Amino acid sequence: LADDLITKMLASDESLLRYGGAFTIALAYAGTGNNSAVKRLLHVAVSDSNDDVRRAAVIALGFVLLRDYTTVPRIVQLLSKSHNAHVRCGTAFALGIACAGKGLQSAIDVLDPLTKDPVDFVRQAAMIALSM
Amino acid sequence: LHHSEKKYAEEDQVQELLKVLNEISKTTLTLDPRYIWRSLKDLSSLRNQELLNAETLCFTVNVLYPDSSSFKKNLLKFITSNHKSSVPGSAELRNSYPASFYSVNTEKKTIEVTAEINCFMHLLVQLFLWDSKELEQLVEFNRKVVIPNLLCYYNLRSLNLINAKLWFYIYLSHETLARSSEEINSDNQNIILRSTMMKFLKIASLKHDNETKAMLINLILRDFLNNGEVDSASDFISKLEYPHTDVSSSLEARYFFYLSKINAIQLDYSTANEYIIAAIRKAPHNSKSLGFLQQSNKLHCCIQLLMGDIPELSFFHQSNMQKSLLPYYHLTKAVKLGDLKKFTSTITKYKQLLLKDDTYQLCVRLRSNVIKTGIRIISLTYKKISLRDICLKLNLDSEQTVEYMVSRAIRDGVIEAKINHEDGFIETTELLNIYDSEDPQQVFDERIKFANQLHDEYLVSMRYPEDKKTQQNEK
Amino acid sequence: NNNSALSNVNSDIYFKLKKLEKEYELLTLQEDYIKDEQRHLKRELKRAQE
Amino acid sequence: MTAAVTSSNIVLETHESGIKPYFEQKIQETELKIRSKTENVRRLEAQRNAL
Amino acid sequence: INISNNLQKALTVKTNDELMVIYISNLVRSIIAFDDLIENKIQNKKIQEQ
Amino acid sequence: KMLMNLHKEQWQSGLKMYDYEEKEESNLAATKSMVKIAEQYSKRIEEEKELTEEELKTRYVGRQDPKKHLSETADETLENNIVSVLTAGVNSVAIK
Amino acid sequence: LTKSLSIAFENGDYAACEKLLPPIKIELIKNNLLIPDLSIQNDIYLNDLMITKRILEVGALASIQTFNFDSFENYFNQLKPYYFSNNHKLSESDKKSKLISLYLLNLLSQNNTTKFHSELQYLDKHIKNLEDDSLLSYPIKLDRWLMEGSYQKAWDLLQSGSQNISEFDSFTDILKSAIRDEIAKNTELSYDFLPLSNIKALLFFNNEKETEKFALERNWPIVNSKVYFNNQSKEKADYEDEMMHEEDQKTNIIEKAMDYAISIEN
Amino acid sequence: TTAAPLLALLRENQDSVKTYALESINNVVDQLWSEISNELPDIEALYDDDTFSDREMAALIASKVYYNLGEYESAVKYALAAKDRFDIDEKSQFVETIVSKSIEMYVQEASKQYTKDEQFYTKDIIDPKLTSIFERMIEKCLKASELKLALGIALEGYRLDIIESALKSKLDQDSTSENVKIINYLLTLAITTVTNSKFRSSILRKSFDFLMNMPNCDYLTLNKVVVNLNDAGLALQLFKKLKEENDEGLSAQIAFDLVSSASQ
Repeated sequence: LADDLITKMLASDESLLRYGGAFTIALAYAGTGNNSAVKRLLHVAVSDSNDDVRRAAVIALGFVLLRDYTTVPRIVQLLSKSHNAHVRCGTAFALGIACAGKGLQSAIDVLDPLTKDPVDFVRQAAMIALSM
Repeated sequence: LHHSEKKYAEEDQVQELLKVLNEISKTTLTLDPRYIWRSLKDLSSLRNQELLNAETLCFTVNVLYPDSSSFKKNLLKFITSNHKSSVPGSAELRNSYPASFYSVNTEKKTIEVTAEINCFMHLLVQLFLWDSKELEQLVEFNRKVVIPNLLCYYNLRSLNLINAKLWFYIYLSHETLARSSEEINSDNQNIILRSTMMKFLKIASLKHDNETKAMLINLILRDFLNNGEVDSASDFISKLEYPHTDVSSSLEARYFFYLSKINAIQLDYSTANEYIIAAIRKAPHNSKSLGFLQQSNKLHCCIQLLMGDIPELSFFHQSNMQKSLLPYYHLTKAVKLGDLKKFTSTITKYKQLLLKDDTYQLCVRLRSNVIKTGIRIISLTYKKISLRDICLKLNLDSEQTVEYMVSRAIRDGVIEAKINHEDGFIETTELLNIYDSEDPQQVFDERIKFANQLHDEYLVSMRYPEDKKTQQNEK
Repeated sequence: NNNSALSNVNSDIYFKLKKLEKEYELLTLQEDYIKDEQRHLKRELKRAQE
Repeated sequence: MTAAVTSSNIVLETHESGIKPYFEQKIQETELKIRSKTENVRRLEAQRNAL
Repeated sequence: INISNNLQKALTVKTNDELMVIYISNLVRSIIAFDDLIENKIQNKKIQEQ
Repeated sequence: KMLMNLHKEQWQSGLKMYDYEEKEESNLAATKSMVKIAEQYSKRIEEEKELTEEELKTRYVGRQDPKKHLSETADETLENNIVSVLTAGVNSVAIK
Repeated sequence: LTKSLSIAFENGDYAACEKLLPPIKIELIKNNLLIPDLSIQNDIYLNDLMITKRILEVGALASIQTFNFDSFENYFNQLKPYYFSNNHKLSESDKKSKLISLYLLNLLSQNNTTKFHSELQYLDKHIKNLEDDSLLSYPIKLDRWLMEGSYQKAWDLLQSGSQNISEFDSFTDILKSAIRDEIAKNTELSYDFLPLSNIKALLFFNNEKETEKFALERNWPIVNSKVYFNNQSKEKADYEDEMMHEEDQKTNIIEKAMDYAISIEN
Repeated sequence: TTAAPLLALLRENQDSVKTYALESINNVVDQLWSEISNELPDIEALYDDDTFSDREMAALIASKVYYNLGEYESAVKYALAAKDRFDIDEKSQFVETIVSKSIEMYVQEASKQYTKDEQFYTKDIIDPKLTSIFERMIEKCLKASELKLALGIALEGYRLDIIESALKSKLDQDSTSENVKIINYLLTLAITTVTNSKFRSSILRKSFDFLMNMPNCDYLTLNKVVVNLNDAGLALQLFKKLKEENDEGLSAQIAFDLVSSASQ
């Protein structure tokens, strides 16, 4: 019943509204399996022609996949491996949030390369996420 | 004596048992277990003959058994009774075997290995029949004992893969029995054997086990061919569920050979030829594969003569099986030269030879094919040729008669000629020149389609082994 | 001899296996995602080369 | 001690056996599809990583 | 379309070349993973000794 | 939106078909090229089983790979002739 | 009674047989229950089996010998597979060589070469040199003449098979039709026209009226005393065009190029 | 030997000969499936014909031949139409082939109709014969002494009646601790599997009432339900039970869990 609001936010031409569209999916469908939710963020993350909107959609993905917090490293491996700095920045934050609640070693194994990554804000995001 | 021999034989078997045991009890990887049983077999066959025939029994007592031991004992009596050094205190130990479990764990009766060991124990029964090459009791007794027990299992993935190989032996000894002696009971038991395979085809499909599905299908089609019912086999292949999913290439080679026979006699030679070429390719090439190679090379050539083609002369001479392809070198020649007289004379000698390999059936229709080849020569030499001239060459009775024969052929579009009855000649109408028609677009559709097929196949298979290797530990 | 129950497998199918089945639906979704992502780096690959 | 050739749960398990492949069958169906998708996912992963 | 056909075959050899070369790698990897199992024994023995 | 457009001759050109004198020339050059690079690729597989991948790359010219070079050459030509047959056929059916 | 059919057969009146056929089939339930229907033969059941065999066989032969074609066809066809597998591997009768011959003959009147081989192959194991070919050479040589394209020899065979007429006459009428038809389908690709004399001689018509009647049925016009096969050619051609199958089958040039393009794009 | 003679007698007409021939075929139905796969429309006609008492036999012979082939949709349509000797299949391990399909086919149809109207249990769109299969399978499930089976298959087709019936009959304090264990498991299953709100909410409302209805249960399970749904009328009702029963230790603990767990 937020699916209508979401449509309009990603169809906007302002980079601000697509960024906040990503958390509109995040919070609407949080902790709950929805097909619409996971598929749309994944599309937004890749396809867009702005870099902030990529970053945001990844953080959004762990909010949708909150309860299923062990499946996040599988999906976001590709997004850790990325050529896009901002993609990578949002990947670290995503594990950060998702697996926040209790230890998950698998996540750490993912974030160990991201710690040592030579993009500076990738470092900043991984250093933070690990401790959560 | 007895104890020294039987423990030493058993020890070599126990090593083989631990290989199978780990895979089936941790859930199978389909492709790798299937291959290990094939290698297993060769060692086991030699071991049973060696160091007494009561070692198999001795092994049974030692390992955990719910009552499997009594099945091995009855078998032992047929091959001459032995029961010494095959009983407890010469044939029991619970320690170091997790394939019986420890002394303490047997007493608790909270452990289960009676299942998985029973399935393999049946292999020994089935081998012991094969090693001996005896029949009698062994044909009927092994068939009876083992089969209700595969239907006493609920039928798991691990367990179906194993019991697939028990069927080969049940089939081979029944057939071998049937051929040896004539009674009506053998015909009677033939029906019940077929039905059991059909039942079991349906159950394993539910469970999605491929090894079992393929196996039954192959054995039962041979049974239809030997009785000569095309109708049953043609209904059986149109059910159309034969698996390529988790099979061997030998299995594929087997299947294709049966389809070729059915398709060839249902007068669709194009497709029968295309399967028999593939049957040879898919099949391994070795000297333990010599029956298959010999009979598939024989059959293929009979299929080309049925088309109207001539197999290569060079096929027969450079085959190292040239001795048995002596009849076929002769037929290929008789058909080429077009002589009616030569074709009759050749088949009269090698009537028996052809009857063995089930290529005599093909040859009755090759009588028709003589005439056709002979007028294919006539079409290529002469473009306008009076009716009389054809009759003088080919010794044909009347001018009217040879026109009827040419009409039949040009209906099927092989000779591609057109008769002028009034004007008293036959005029070849073939001249091709078909790059001017749109037909080369259709030829090009197939080649691109063919190339496409490989481009999908490599891709799907290639990433598959790589996954495991990264997932697994490395040095 | 033996000690097994059949009760346990059947229970595990209604309870535990259904939650694994939600997870297999997600791997389907992943499958779809890496088609669009593969196409995208292909667009970018061309753009880099130019 | 323990037994199960007497049938544990007092021959409820016996009853259970008749209907048992209805439950397995539905799952066997899904799993077959799952084996093909697992590798299909890796396959486009692999390719994607090249890009 | 004639020229398109010859090109399509030529690629079929490249694509099969890639397949051949992976299977060689996997062949080797089977052996390397096997070696780890043996090598552990060698490592374990040292701790006990020293 | 203004930048993307560059007239109506942007799209009209997709239907527009060049001289067929040119097509034949391009396809000719490409045919020979693939033979000459197939030979270059033949040298690549001359043996190529000695140790270390890096020493093979330098030795048998795996740097500036002949396999990759064949692949690109084929694809450009294959796809081009695909569009040319399609636009021709489009033209036939559409006009008359 | 089951014995009613036997005495009507021997008398040599076969019309009377066909009214006894549903009543004696109610009784054949009981005979069926005294045999294991070939799946549990024993020497007790073999004795009952022999008794049942005599009823089964003289009822097949009776139907062919019933003097009208309509009567032959409907009942003989039902009976044909009925004795097929209430006789173990065809038979311990002496009636076998005639009956088996009749099985093969029937299929050729219906023009099915595929089914004829499928049937022939089953028989083939138990008849080969164990019964030879004595009357069984009549349907096989008959097949052999039509496969060669020698419809002249197939014509003659039937004529000479009616100087040894028993109950062969129920098929000879049907089998004369099969020859004249096959020559007619073939010669569409072989001629463009024949006069009325020449079309008679070639396809073997017997009477002048038969020459023109067979024309209307194979849909060739007669114009100036001449039959034209070219018209059949065209008639075949219009049917192809009324296909809705033909766009995708032949394939538009435009579809082919698209087809190749998209395989790559996957 | 073959099925060919048996088929031959159907084509002949005489009632009594057709009827024996129908029973003959039916003995050998999965034994000679092959040769009755071409001539199967001939049995279908005997099922259409109305002056047979063996009409039910005719459609039984059809269901079997189809499942064997693997054509479960033709197989089901005639399975439900025979209405005879389908009950024995529900006693056969090797012929749950068609019974598994029936159950799965039911689940497919039911879930669409619940959504059109929550009540639909008076409707005829799910066949009466399918219903009788399904509800028999429920009886057997709860008889195996795991209620997860019976709850879990009903939960899929969005059948709620089947859920209530199962639960009432577990009710009688077989063990008070065990019964409460069954309510907890139902709550967990329903939130995760069923991601349609409509059926998810309905299950959670029903469960609470079974717990209230029984005089003693662990009140941990009650606290979960009121949080999952987020309804305040259920929350007033839970404190109203504990006002009558009294004891501050018991009420506060439940409340103390309520404050962390729930919405502002």
